[PDB]
Amino acid sequence: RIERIGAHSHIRGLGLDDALEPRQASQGMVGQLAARRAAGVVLEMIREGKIAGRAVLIAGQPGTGKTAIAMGMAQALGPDTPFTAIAGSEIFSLEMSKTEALTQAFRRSIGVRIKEETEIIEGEVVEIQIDRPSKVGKLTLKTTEMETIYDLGTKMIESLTKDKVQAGDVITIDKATGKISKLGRSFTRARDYDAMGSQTKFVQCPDGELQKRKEVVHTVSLHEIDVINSRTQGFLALFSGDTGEIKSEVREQINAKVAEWREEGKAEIIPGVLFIDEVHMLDIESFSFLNRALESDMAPVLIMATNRGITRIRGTSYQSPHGIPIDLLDRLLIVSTTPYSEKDTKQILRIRCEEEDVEMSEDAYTVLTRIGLETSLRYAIQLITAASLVCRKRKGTEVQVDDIKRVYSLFLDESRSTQYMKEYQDA
Amino acid sequence: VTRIERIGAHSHIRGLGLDDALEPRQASQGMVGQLAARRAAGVVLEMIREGKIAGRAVLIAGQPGTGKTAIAMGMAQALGPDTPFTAIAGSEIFSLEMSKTEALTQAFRRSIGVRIKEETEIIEGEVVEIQIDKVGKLTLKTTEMETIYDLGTKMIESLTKDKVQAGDVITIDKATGKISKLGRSFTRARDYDAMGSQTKFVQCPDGELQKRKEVVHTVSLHEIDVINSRTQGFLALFSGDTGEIKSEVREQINAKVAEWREEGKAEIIPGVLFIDEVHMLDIESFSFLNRALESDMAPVLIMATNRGITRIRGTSYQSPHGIPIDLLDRLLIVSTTPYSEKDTKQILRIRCEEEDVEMSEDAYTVLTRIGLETSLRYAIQLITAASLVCRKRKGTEVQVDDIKRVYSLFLDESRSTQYMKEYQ
Amino acid sequence: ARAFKIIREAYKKYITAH
Amino acid sequence: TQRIASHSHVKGLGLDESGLAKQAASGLVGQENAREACGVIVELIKSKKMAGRAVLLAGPPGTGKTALALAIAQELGSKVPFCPMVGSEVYSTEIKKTEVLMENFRRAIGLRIKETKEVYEGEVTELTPCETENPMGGYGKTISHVIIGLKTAKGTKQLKLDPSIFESLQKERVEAGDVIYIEANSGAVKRQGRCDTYATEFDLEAEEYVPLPKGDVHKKKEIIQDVTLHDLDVANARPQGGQDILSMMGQLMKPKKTEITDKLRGEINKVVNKYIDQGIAELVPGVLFVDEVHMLDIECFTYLHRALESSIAPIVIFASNRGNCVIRGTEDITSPHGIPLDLLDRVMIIRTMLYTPQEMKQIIKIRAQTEGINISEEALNHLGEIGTKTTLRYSVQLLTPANLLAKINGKDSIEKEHVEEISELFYDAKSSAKILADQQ
Amino acid sequence: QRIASHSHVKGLGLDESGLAKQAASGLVGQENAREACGVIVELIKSKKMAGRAVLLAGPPGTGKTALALAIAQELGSKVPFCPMVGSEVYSTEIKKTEVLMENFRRAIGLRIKETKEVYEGEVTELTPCTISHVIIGLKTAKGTKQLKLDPSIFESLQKERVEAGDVIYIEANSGAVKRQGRCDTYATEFDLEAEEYVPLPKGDVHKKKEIIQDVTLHDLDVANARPQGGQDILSMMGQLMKPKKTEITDKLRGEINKVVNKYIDQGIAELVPGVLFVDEVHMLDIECFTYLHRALESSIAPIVIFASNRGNCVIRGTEDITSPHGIPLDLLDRVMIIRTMLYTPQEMKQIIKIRAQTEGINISEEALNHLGEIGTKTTLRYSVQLLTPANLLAKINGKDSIEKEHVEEISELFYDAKSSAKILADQQ
Amino acid sequence: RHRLSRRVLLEVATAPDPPPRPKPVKMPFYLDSLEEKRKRQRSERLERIFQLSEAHGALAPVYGTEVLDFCTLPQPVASPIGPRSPGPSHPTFWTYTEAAHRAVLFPQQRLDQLSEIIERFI
Ligand SMILES: Nc1ncnc2c1ncn2[C@@H]1O[C@H](COP(=O)(O)OP(=O)(O)O)[C@@H](O)[C@H]1O
Ligand SMILES: Nc1ncnc2c1ncn2[C@@H]1O[C@H](COP(=O)(O)OP(=O)(O)O)[C@@H](O)[C@H]1O
Ligand SMILES: Nc1ncnc2c1ncn2[C@@H]1O[C@H](COP(=O)(O)OP(=O)(O)O)[C@@H](O)[C@H]1O
Ligand SMILES: Nc1ncnc2c1ncn2[C@@H]1O[C@H](COP(=O)(O)OP(=O)(O)O)[C@@H](O)[C@H]1O
Repeated sequence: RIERIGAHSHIRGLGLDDALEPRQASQGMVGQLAARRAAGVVLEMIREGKIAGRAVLIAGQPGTGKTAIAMGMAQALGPDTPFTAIAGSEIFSLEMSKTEALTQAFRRSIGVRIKEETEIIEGEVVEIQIDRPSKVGKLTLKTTEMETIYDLGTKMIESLTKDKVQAGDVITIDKATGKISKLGRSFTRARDYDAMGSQTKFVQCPDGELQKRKEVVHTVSLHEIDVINSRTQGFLALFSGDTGEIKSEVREQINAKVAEWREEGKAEIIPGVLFIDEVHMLDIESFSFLNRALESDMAPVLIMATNRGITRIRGTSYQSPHGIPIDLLDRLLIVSTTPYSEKDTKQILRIRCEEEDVEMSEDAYTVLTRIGLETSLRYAIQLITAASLVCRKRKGTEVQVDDIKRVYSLFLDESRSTQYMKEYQDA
Repeated sequence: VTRIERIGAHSHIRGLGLDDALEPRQASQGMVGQLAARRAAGVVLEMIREGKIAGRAVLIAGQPGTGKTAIAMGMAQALGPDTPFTAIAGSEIFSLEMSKTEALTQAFRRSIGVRIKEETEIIEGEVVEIQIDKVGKLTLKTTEMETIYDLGTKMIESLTKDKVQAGDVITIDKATGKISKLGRSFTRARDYDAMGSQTKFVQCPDGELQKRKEVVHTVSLHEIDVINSRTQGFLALFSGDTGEIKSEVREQINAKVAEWREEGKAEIIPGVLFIDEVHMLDIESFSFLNRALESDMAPVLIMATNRGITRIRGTSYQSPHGIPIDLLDRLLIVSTTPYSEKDTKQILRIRCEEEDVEMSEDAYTVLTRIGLETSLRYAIQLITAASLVCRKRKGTEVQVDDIKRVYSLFLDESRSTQYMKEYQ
Repeated sequence: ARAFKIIREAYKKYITAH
Repeated sequence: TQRIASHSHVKGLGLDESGLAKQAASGLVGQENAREACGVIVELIKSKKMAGRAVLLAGPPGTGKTALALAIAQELGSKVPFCPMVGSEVYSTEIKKTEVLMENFRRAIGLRIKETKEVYEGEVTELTPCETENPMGGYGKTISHVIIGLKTAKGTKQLKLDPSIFESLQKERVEAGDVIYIEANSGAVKRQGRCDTYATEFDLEAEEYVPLPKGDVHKKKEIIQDVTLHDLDVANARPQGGQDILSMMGQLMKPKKTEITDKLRGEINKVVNKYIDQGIAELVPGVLFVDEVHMLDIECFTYLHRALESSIAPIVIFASNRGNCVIRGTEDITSPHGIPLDLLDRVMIIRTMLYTPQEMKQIIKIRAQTEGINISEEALNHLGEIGTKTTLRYSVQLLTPANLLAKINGKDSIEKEHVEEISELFYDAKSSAKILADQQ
Repeated sequence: QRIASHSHVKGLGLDESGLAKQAASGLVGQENAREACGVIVELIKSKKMAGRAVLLAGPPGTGKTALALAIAQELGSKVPFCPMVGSEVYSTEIKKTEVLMENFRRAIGLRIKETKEVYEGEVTELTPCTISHVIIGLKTAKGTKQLKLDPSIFESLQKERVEAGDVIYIEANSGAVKRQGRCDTYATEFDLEAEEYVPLPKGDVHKKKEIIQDVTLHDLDVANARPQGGQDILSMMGQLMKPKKTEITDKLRGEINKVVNKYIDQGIAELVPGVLFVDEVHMLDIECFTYLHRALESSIAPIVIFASNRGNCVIRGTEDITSPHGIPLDLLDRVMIIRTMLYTPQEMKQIIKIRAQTEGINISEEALNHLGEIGTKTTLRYSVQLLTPANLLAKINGKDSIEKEHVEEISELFYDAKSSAKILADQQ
Repeated sequence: RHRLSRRVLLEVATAPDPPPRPKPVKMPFYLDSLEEKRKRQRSERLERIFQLSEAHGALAPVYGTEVLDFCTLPQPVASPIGPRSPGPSHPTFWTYTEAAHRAVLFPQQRLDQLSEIIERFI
């Protein structure tokens, strides 16, 4: 519940129609029609997942919505489709190489959902008998439609004693493994009613047939598979820090077994997206590897946001556009984002202030758009909450122009601090 | 007879030659000259021994061979051995298991002492009999009295896992922290020919079986290593801790030490962290110190650098003493003026008094002149060199001729560089 | 402590008599 | 013990009820434009609404960045967590650079959690079964309840428990006349040995006989935990105990952080929400003070404005000391304040002014008051004068040695001659720089 | 016995008065340098001065390492000598500072007289008397003896599975029972059985003999670095390695010094200062120098010998600071510098003749003359190399000696450094 | 204090004393050379045991045992869950909530959580 809003929490998805036609200010996305349409096309390509190994780059001026479009795509994609967001600087790890980090990032966005049809029982416990001396017992389960009696076995009795369930509890019995998962308690209480105990809570009993065939599903990423399969350290894929996967003995075997599972129909595929923000940080070797890492059926599509222009590639002295070599840049097609106009910045500020639940006067909007057009958009967005605090401190209702103008003099955006940096502090 | 520590470089510095009013003496306690510098050293030593404020850094700078390290070792000797004095070189923090910052935190915490005091009721006495049926009884004995003790499962398990035997002088306390302290003597020659490594015969204890023992020990604030892992404290005997978990270290050690200070079971005694040749630190460690000195509990710093306007490691910038200005702001610089014709001869005479190298007046004058021409430290080596050359000469007092004989054997840096005209 | 010695002296006599 | 520090005098921002900074209050003086600017972000933090906000304290060295930066922790109070860190702590040998940033980001987000549990204590006097009239066929009576009498310093009361509690007691192997521990909410029963008050003689066995528990037999007191997201993260990351041999690896150092984000989107970060919405825990978003930010590498700066865009992140109070300086890790880049332009575009900069002689004099007076020095009016004036020449640091640092010289010279207050004598024994950066430039 | 490059150097060769001869010890010329070496060798034997350093400066091939090896030889074996190359300091497992620290604690030797005793012989019977004691009968060719054997080591006795018939050791100090195997007379009890059947000891079962062997201080530090035992999982110490792990100054070496001083005061131990030697000091990093020029100022650092094999060059680690001998001026002071100069044709010929008569090759006069003349064109270290293959070819040709037709013909098969440089000027 | 000086050991070599029995109820063949050899070897034996006993207790610990037990806080230093709580009498019990304890999963609890994918993906 309590997860405070962020700078990108306002976008709930690309504001597109059924024909990939971007609307002006729908679903949080304001303006930027061309880039939004391109992102919608690539997303429609994502939800299809019949080709893997493509890439699309979003370039433009700083503060034009690259990461915003990325988050919008992530949100419109929804769950049930792995989406991995990583900064270019995250792969520079000390416990693994750069290529290993890139392989892990790629395989972390490839999901394998194994459909398992396991028959179980689900009913309210009415009575339980267990004769301790092997030990033998019985069980009675009730549902709204029917009841029955069970002659528990030794291992079922052991499991129920480990769970130590009692009458009235609503539980599910896995016929295969015997695992008892209790959802809660039915309308029953008072074990003794004279001993101490916590407050009682009740829930309705299950409906329909007592025993029913339901469908469980286990969705894990290819990275998690290679991980838990890397070595015999028990309960891996969390392990707090460590991945040292081997190329052939594990990775190729995981790929082959996933292909075999897809063949018979256990878990076919669910490709994902790897949004690599600030990809200019990657080293020349990272691009060298990415060249051939995209040439694989298990290579999900990646999205890169670039802010640099004609600048040397990190790790060398080769000038290239987007700070990316023309080798990797040959595959990915680029999308251009147009700088927001006056009415675009104004509506962006309006939506971002309506997201923070702050009311600003009509002149407040005008002055803030003035500031965010003479200055960067991010500063005008940051001035929405700062101005919304002085107003409350003076027991105000909606942000006025005076509050914004005061909080503008209280802070400096990018230029009023460098222009005043005329004291020779340190260098 | 020969100890592990013979005479070294700074061996004649046996203290700080200052009066009760911190007035520097011309020559006292082995130190010479450096009146203002030694007075500043005593002023900082006063606040060291006081231990109220934290984050005091005193920088001593001057020409090479003016007594910066000399004043540092003098302060170290004037300061009692009770307060910690961590002297490290500027290159000791460049560790591979530790970063350039964690090693510095460990060095800081190593200079904060903690005088712990503990009291525990100890039951000690010679075991006479041990019966076991589970329940049993224990017959402890002393030279003064004897008594039976009824045991239980928890005690029987400890008496079995630790193979106590009739006669073992056991030591027990509340919570049964038993120790196989020593063995009886009446069981004469339990080992006729071969004895265990941990076994040793000791006389019967005296007094009553129940005796209150008081133990006091001065552990440094770096004892976090004792609980940084599940080891039994022996991580402090090797590399061990590398991470310095901030949460654990601060929010447990500082709080519990503050609690001990209230219960009276411990008391902090801040020390000193002398970083010799600190100009080898990078801008990272300097910017770290900038904040570290702003902490609640932090020892005082003493630095000895001879760098003028030189480059700061890890950057292309140049600043005084080769360290950033933002750090100089948080320092307290002290001078070390070069020595004159008189102070050089005086310290040379003092150094000769160390190894009992009885020299002549003409030899003293010639050596002082040589040292003023080439270097001070060089003249300190010629003392022992000429002493050894005259010893084989069947003499008893170094002469001017013996000094000149050595002056040609061991050429100085200046003359050595002058002789490099061949260029191989 | 001193009571222990008196108690041992007392024990000696009983055993000596019986 | 106090152990007076360098910033033990700042008690708060010293702002009035209207949000205007007083000329001198709560130890701070001057910097009204800055103490009012960094005061709005205090309310921003107290709102628990925004995530990833940043404010940059950019000024010359010694102007007071750290002074009014940690003072926010005083205004905010100790209840909300405050994680300070210098820019040099990111470089590590066992954890990547960009990861220490994340680890510190989650250490600043606190999560206070409350739980209520009943408790039982006291010597058990008797445990007799309550009879059930042949529930099954004619085999034998049945235990429907168990009457247990617990003795305490307050009184002795008989209580009934369930038959499962009777089975637990029987398998626990306890006897009568000893102290036990029951928790009805969970049902587990713990034992505290026997009663030291009457049960044990002078015997030696350290069975840990607990004295007759003092207080009511039944007691409830809400336990209030204060755990951060980083603490629970490390806990789920470096488990503890003496089982599951994987956990038995207590011989290795195991400093191995870099918590994979799988464990973030999964565990605690999720159960935190499941406890907050359930009404068990209250999130306490804290502050992340990162001074000397100019020390961060280009990779660190790039990751900074990717973690600052996450919905789960605390405020950040940077403190940049360098002017137009080259970014560490790159070449021929002259970004202002030693911070990349891209990141400066995301931070709100608060410019601190340069102290005038009177303000530095007030600061010296306050620091002397804190250290406990009885500086006189002439010594104070001379300190201010000689501090107008150099920086404020050297000026205000000449209070401890001057006081020592005073005490040594039979005095109780720093005089005009004491600071003059100390001013000659020690000098500032500029003097040493000139002396070095004059020499070789 | 594997004739080495410095095997002919057996001493500095000074007279009773301290003057340098053209001694047969293996050194010729270098009168002033050898005199300085002999003057400093007395410092080592004095056992009173610590924290010193001597820099052997001179062009390459002038024999500074030869002077250091002569200093090491003249001392003997009682005092340790630890030759170390400057490049060896750069260890990728542990920081260089601690490497140098440990290196400084290795030269210092320590002699101690332990009058231990052990008992050896065929164990004839074990009678364990809650064990009060266990009597063990050991049989030898000179008789049998019964020993009450400290039941605390009955654990080890059982750990070795020893019983009547086996031949075993046992140390009186700690109980180091060691099973040598079954007795000789019990062999063939089973015509096929995996056993050792060690011969029966011939000496006196009671073996009390003194061991005056010496150990190094760094060895003690290492022995006290990591713990011992497999209490629960501490068995992990017999596994993954322990490469020169860092000790700590505050709690290990201080206690070591304290206990060593205590023992020395009791008259048991005996300290013997060693001599450290660093080859090609110019290879060390500037931080290594910054640590060294302050660590050698302590009161326990042993006398060190520095050898720089080059002149004025940039110090490693700065790339922009030049200093003579590749050593910073700050550290170049406090170090007695001994110059090493070039040789003359006569001295080169004498060195070559010494190497020849040491290797075992007899050479004619006309051959040795040109072989030494080549030492003038080429470096002194080239005729020494050419000498051997000349004798090899001669022996191949039947001629047991070296004539002028061999040394002048083998110089054609191999090229010297200058000739290779001249030919290799084409970059290939 | 009780170093068991040498002469005390020589004196202890005297014949032993008889054991108590508490039950009170109230308020020509001879070889001089062999005897000499046995006496000499017994003296050597006593000297040896004295030497070995004095040589095993001359070293004092660097910290000992009470120092570490004092500095050794409960096994969990800063872990969000509390250590073994012997009872309610000590503050440490009323400091850690069980809800916070459920927030940290031990490795076997991770096994219980992952059993399904452990079975169907390894
Ligand atoms: N299409 C859009 N709709 C609404 N707001 C936007 C849009 N694009 C950018 N923004 C605003 O701009 C701010 C920062 O944009 P950002 O994603 O950093 O752009 P860039 O990726 O080009 O730097 C966000 O706070 C967001 O509110
Ligand atoms: N005041 C003094 N009294 C005695 N000896 C001194 C004095 N000043 C310097 N020395 C000697 O001169 C040497 C200078 O060494 P060091 O302190 O390393 O130089 P610096 O500190 O200037 O770099 C020391 O070994 C010391 O014995
Ligand atoms: N507003 C203020 N009120 C009182 N003292 C101050 C103030 N600002 C700075 N100081 C003093 O100046 C000293 C150094 O300031 P500091 O904040 O460390 O510099 P910076 O933050 O610029 O690195 C502090 O020890 C503090 O006592
Ligand atoms: N005085 C000498 N007497 C005999 N042989 C010498 C003498 N000086 C040098 N040599 C020979 O010349 C060689 C020089 O090798 P080395 O000592 O490694 O060169 P440097 O020490 O100059 O770097 C040695 O192998 C040695 O046999």
